[PDB]
Amino acid sequence: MGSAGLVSLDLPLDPLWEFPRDRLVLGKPLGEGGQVVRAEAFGMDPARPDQASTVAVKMLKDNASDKDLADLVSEMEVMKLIGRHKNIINLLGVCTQEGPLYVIVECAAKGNLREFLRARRPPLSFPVLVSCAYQVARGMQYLESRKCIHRDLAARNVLVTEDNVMKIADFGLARLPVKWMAPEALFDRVYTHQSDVWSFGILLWEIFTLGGSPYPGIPVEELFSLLREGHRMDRPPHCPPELYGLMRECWHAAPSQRPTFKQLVEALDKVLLAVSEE
Ligand SMILES: Cc1ccc(C(=O)Nc2ccc(CN3CCN(C)CC3)c(C(F)(F)F)c2)cc1C#Cc1cnc2cccnn12
Repeated sequence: MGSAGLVSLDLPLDPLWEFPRDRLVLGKPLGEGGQVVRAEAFGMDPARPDQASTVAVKMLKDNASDKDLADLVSEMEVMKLIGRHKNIINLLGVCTQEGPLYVIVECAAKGNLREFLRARRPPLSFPVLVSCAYQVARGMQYLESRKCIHRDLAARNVLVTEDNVMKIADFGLARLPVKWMAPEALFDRVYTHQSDVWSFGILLWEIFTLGGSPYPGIPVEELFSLLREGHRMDRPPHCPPELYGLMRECWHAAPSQRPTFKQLVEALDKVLLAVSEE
């Protein structure tokens, strides 16, 4: 029971990824933009065929165009090439043949990182916050090694499992993320790994403000003019200068002066180690 666009595209059966439609029972909605719904999957680990699993399933709406289908097909194929990693949301399967296009991934029980942090504000220990930042750094390092540029790294686009494992995702634009973007991305529309490093800096600031909104008070129209005078966000409350140093390094105007994701993984591991020692 597929749409007119999907029948026209006539996608092939990928034997590594095609999962049976009848072994998937849809449940509660998780997110909207397409839409994400929670589902029960049976035999998603094919060695254990009768074993039940909770998954997340992305799909188009009834009022979706052919361009929206092409984007979801484009999203499907990008996720195949990236590969399995601890800190990327794992593709589990797809449904393409006998109905609407479904893109299946693992369900992160605690939701997105922004709502995770905001929900646990005081009326989250320091090692947990450093672990979050470190894990996102490791995910982005993996992305870069796969020659993959995210373009919209933010707390909303990181998912959190039951065990507080960070899973990098992309849900598209929210219902333009100006406050997360490097100058070259905002102004010249040039996206690189180093432009993702800028956004990681803004994500770090989100984590240690417990899901705070960046540049509070300053409207988006006045932001870019303020950036090229050299102004940046101040050190947030209860944040050491070592972590603030990494943020300011991420916000260097020149991309080459910003740290690499390899360097960010190394620096954050030292902070994780320092907070665990005693
Ligand atoms: C069903 C579903 C389908 C797809 C994706 C998804 O994020 N796909 C994705 C597409 C592209 C990219 C990388 N590109 C970015 C653009 N860029 C230009 C090129 C590189 C990546 C990334 F992880 F690599 F970033 C992921 C997530 C879900 C989810 C879910 C889920 C699970 N639990 C919960 C709980 C609450 C809400 N949602 N949810």
